[PDB]
Amino acid sequence: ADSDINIKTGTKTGDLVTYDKENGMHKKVFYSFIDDKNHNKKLLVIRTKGTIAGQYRVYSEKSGLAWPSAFKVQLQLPDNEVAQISDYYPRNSIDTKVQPDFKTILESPTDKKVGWKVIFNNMVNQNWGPYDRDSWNPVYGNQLFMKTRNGSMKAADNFLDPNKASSLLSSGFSPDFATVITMDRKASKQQTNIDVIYERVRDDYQLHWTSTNWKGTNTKDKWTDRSSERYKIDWEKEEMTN
Amino acid sequence: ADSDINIKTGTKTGDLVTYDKENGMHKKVFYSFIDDKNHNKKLLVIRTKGTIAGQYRVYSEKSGLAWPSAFKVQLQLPDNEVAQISDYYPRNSIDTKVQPDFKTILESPTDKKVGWKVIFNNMVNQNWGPYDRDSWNPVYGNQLFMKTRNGSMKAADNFLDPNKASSLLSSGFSPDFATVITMDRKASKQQTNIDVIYERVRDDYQLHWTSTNWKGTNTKDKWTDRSSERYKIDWEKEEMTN
Amino acid sequence: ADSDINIKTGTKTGDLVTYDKENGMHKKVFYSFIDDKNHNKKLLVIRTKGTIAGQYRVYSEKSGLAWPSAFKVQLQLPDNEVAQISDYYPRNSIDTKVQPDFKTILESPTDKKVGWKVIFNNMVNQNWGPYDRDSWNPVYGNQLFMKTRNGSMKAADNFLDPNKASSLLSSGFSPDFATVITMDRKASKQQTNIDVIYERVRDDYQLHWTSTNWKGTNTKDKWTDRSSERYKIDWEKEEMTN
Amino acid sequence: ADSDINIKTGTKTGDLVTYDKENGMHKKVFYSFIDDKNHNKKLLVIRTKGTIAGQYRVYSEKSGLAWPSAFKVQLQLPDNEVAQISDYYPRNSIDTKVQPDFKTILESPTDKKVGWKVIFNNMVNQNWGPYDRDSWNPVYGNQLFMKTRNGSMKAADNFLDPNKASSLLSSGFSPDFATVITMDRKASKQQTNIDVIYERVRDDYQLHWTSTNWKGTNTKDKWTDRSSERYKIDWEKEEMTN
Amino acid sequence: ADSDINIKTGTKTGDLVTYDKENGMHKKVFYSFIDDKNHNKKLLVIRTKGTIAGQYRVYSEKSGLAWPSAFKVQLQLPDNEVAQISDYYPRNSIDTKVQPDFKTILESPTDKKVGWKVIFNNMVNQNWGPYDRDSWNPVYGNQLFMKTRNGSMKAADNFLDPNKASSLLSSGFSPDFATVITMDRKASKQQTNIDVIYERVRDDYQLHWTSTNWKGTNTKDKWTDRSSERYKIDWEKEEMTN
Amino acid sequence: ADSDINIKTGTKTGDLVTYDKENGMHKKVFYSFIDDKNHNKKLLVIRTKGTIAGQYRVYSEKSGLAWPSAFKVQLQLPDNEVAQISDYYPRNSIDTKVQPDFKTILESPTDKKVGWKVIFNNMVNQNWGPYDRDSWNPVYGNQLFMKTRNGSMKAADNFLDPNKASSLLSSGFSPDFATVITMDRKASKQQTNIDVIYERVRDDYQLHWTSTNWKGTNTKDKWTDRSSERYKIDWEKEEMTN
Amino acid sequence: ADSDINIKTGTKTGDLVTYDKENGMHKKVFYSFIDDKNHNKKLLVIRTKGTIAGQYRVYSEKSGLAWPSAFKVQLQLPDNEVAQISDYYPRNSIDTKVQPDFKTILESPTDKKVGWKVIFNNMVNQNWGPYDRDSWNPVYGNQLFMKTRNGSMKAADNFLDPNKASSLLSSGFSPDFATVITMDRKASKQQTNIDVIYERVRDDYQLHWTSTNWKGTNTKDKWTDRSSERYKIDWEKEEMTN
Repeated sequence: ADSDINIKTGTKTGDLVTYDKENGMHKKVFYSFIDDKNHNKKLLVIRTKGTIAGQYRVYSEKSGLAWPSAFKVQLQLPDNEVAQISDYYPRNSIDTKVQPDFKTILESPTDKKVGWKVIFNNMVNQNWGPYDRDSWNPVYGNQLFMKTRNGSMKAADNFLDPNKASSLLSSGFSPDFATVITMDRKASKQQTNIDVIYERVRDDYQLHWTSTNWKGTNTKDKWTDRSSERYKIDWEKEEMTN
Repeated sequence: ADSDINIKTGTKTGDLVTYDKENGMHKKVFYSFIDDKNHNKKLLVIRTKGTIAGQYRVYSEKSGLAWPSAFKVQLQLPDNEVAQISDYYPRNSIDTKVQPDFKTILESPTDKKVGWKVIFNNMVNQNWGPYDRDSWNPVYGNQLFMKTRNGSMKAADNFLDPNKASSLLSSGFSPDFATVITMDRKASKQQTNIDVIYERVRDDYQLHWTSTNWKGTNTKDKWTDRSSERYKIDWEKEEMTN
Repeated sequence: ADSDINIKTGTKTGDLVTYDKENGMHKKVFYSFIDDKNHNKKLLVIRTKGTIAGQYRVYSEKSGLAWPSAFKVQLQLPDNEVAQISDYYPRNSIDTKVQPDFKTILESPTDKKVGWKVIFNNMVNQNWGPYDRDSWNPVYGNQLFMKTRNGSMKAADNFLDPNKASSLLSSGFSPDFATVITMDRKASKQQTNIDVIYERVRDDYQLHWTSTNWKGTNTKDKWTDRSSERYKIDWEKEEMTN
Repeated sequence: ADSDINIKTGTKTGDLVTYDKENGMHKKVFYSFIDDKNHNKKLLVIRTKGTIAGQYRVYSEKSGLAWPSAFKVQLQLPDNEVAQISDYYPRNSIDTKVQPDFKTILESPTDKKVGWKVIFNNMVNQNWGPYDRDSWNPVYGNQLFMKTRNGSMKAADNFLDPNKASSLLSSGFSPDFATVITMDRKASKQQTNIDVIYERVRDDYQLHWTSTNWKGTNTKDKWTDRSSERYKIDWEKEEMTN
Repeated sequence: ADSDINIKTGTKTGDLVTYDKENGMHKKVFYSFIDDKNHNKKLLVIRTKGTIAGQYRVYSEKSGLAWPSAFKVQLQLPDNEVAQISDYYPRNSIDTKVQPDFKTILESPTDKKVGWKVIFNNMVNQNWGPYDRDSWNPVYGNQLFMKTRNGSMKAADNFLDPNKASSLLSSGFSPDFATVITMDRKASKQQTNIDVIYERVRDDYQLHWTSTNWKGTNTKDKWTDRSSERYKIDWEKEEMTN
Repeated sequence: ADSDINIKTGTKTGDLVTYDKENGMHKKVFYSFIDDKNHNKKLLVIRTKGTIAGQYRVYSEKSGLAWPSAFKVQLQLPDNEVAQISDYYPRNSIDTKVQPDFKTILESPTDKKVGWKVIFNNMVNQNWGPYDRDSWNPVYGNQLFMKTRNGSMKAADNFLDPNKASSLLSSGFSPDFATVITMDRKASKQQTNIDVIYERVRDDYQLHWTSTNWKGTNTKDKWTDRSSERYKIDWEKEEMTN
Repeated sequence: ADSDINIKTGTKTGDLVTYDKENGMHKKVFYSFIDDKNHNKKLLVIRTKGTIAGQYRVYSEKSGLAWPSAFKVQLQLPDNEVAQISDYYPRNSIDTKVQPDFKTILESPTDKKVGWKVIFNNMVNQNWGPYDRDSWNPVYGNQLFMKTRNGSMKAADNFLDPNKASSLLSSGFSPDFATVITMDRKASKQQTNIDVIYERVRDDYQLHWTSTNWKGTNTKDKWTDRSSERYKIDWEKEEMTN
């Protein structure tokens, strides 16, 4: 810190939004242009705010339930242009020594690519061992959504209550993430292009009655809504658009 | 966070009231603006403050118990208007790892409807287990309001006192929630419209005696005092008026 | 919250006193007017402060023991006037997971009625057991005020000292509560009445010695020294009178 | 609170001193005013900071052992005067769930009389449990001041070291409390009087020897070296005068 | 603590980026100055955010597994220049008594070089023993990467899930460390140089089946992506441009 | 807590040192003055920081070990003067029940005398029990300064490590304590005098080889190295000097 | 704090560096002169910053292992000069009852000698037991760098890896301490010298071999490569030249 190293104190906005219907995945960005001209480059923080609904839906009617395996959100840009990607508040941090049920990873961010993976880490239901996005339990398969042990009603009805499950699976997950874009200032022309994906890595989960002690089977990333969204970031005017 | 990105740091109010005599629900909102020449557009903030009384009463002479299963508030709007919905604090925070008695949810918010279900999760009754909203037991059924085990007086007098139960069941739960909606600044037209379907998802607790041990039963959604009170937002005047 | 919403801005005073000799009812209403032109209303913060004396005493000698069952403050208001009860702290907060002795509840309120009940939710006597008011331990009835199990003097001189008991019951409880009232500013007539009833639920306790191993009973709600009061709110004069 | 009610804000000194020889206790007060056009009335603060030397002394040579049972500070005023006691900190607060060894209560304060008794709730001697002023060990009586169990010298020397005992007993307790008194400013007459009490309610613990296994005996509140000191505060001149 | 020393408290930016396609590690620095007539000289802060992808990737197809072991970002300057390294953070600090997975260290810093090592103190796999970077389980070898202690598919498929491992093994680790230098002001000559050797000392892990239980083998420092980068800090013009 | 009482808030320096060569006594005082147009009298602060050598040393070799039984500090003034002693930050605060090695005390401060007792409440030797200023371990005497169970060399060398023992013991202790003097401003006379004592109440601890294990004996308070310094304070010119 | 004494908190710069080759000690100082005429004298505070390398180096091939036994950095001035030593942030604080590995005590100080010894009070090797600077075991001797309880490779190769040992041993320790000096203002002559004697108390750890369990030995303070330094503190010009 500044005091820790004897440093004394060295050290215009807008709120875009959109939404996808067939997929069902909300979107938003909040940008800032504090206009201190004394800084080298224009700084822009892309708050990935939105709502990727849980889509915790029983599509198959045996009965299959589609659930969110990954709210992967990532910013990618073409090669020809001149800008670069610099920073991101959500960072893979040294896991010191709790096991949170969703692990906010950041894909290995190669220059011009920063991608978070809001993964479904080990989650506890009905007071037993937990299970993650790739939860595959030799007895209950993906043991995400078994309402009880000894159910008696219809299989399609006999799904873990969306209320009892982790609140992200039922409603969805709102990303609280940020990353930034930078380059030298004095270049003649400034513009980039982005490719957002809000990949709700959909995960088909066929729940079926096999015999006596219930059993689960799951298929990883069986579907997906790589709802590839493109934003149009207008850096000169200090506005962000699509 | 803000320091983690090494940024220097840089990125009119009123009130309302109304009550329902039949259903007994108090409703309020509060707003605030800034005249920020740097910010893009106008922002209005909706606080859901109010009092959805539990009406924890023995209406029917087991007892039928009109208790609030899940107060729910939804700020829903017609499609035709040009508005859009942005932020919904509180969000479903990553279930991080505590079992709160009312686990608030942000039901899967489409771009147009965002609605919490501040549901009734576990409640400890007379030094025993969780007993969530849909708490339902083979023998004792739901277990919200079991005054005691070995009662001896009239059953109508044998219902858990509101004082000992969760303080929300007795006297309701004041919603402490908020959200905001957005739109471009340079649009000619302004008008919007709200729904605010205040809900009190009533539910029943029937303690029926077997002659060997008490039981319970739950008639979920036996009523719903969903006193839908659509609100009116007066945006240009920088006022909110019902 | 406000940062989670990304906004940086959060979205004339006095005092009074009065006493009652018969029942010792002190009242204090330190108040505030914000002289804010950005606000379209007036606030009257009601510091619910006073001396609701414990009156822990052996009123009659066996010897009956009067003590505070439930301190309450009900800021009741006449209906004809146009005022309305907007907000209030404390609130019935979501139970989370501690069992405090005095459970500050907010009785089922309405536009006109807001009632706290500062109920007695337990105490430990001689380092054994959480004994509350609604606690009826037929072996000891309400276990509030027994100094020791094996007394040997006159019964009247064997009741729990005002010191060892929970300091609230005997020395008295001081309320720390508030509730706000609001109404539109453009009202033609500026005046509304009020009726705040300070009410302590004194509880009879005919503590008597039963000759085998001490056994008590607790007759609830014998005496209730309900004390009213009025404050005239002169909004036109920007003051509150009486 | 204030923010919880959705509001931002809205709401000349002296250092007296005095002491007494025979009783041996130190005394002092502090105050402060304000000048607000917005506020109505006038406020004042009285802090009872001082030093009441516990007199942990072997008064008689068994050897009679004087010690401070009940430190107290109590402010009382004549009736005919027009003033009233408004506020006071600390307050008898709600027990939650620790047993502090020197408890502080606020005896039932009439509008005129307010008093604390900073009670000796316990102390641990050689790590064998808690014992208050009204401690009565059936074998060690009030077992505040036994140095050990197996002494061998003159009994006048086998008394607890002030060092090991609670730091208040050895050298007294300094009150850190305060009260408040208020009145309307537009009064023709502006005078009152006070009666402080620094009643170091001592307690004879004449500690003898019973010749089988040391046995302790106490006589509660034998004397009181209650200075009963009477103060007079120079209210009118915006000062306090000795 | 300035208060502990008894004294009342008392006492231009930019950014860059560059990427390597073969090795693939992002780089970054951020600086600050004050025009302080109280400080004798200027200061720099060299933040080393960057990003070093882990390359937790199967190199040999048994099947080899390249992965990052220690991100030893170090900074060093030519001897001839008048520069000398003054301060740095983090500092090797006293370890009280937690074993954080990555034990960041500052290599023995001579006055010319200050080099941090981001080693893996220990990582936890499938809820059993911890496993350091230079961990060597004589049977399970290094233990950073084992999808299961009992697998059945192709060996290349049976390597630890990158998501399950520490979020720094799979997606790499971006250091948050910094250091500074401080040169006299009166000097006639004002330039220096730097060499920053970003490091990814990629270590191998091999699970070679022994026919009785899985057995692991590792080759310390089998490679290194010593990007061996070389920066050119433009000290003179109150920038860091290159 | 003035905020707890509903009010907003509870609304020339130097230094000296002089050394005692024989006793190794380092002594300091710090002061602060303010010209407040609101306070009634004058203010000053006396902070006895100083520093007291340990004197862990074999002055004579059982073997004598003159360790600091009691760092003590006590300002004292002549009787005739008009001054009085009022305030002091360190206090015999309620031991809110946890056994510090040095429990600092404030000896019963008369109006004239305020005296602290920085005493040895305990410390641990080779991972065993606590032992205080009067640690009278009938086995090891003062169990403070005893090396080990079975030292075999010349026991003039077998003495507890001055490093392992509590750091206050060998390397000395520095008081961090303060007190204050108060008087009216209207008096014609402006004088005061002091009588400091820094009695590092020395001790003697001497192990004793009785038969097989070790036995100890300590001649408490054998030397009181009373560095009885007679400080002088020049109040009128707002300076302390002597 | 100041509030407890009832007070409203009424209480040119530069930097250096240098280094040595053979022993490898990096030394410097940060200082601040407050430009306030208010303080009686000139304020100068010395921070002992720098890195005294570990020299955790196997010089001889057991293995003679010279390690930092204590970074006993001192500070002393010529007697003839007139200045005095007063204050220092890191004290031998009351060890206020956890035992850390390094304890940075402050030697018994004087008006001329004030020196810490950052000793190796403890450390944990491979999770079997504690081991200190005086770590000696009749078998394992010291246990700073016993890599294992058994190794099959060459002893010069068999010695704890620097990474696993406490980060201070391998790389080195950087003092973060400070110290103060004092002298009156009115003095005619205005200069003084200083003798900063940095230090690295080297110490040897050797692992002897008994052929059943390895043995260890330690040679105390074989080297004390006590580098020296005599800062030329130019107080008047407000610079610590060198």
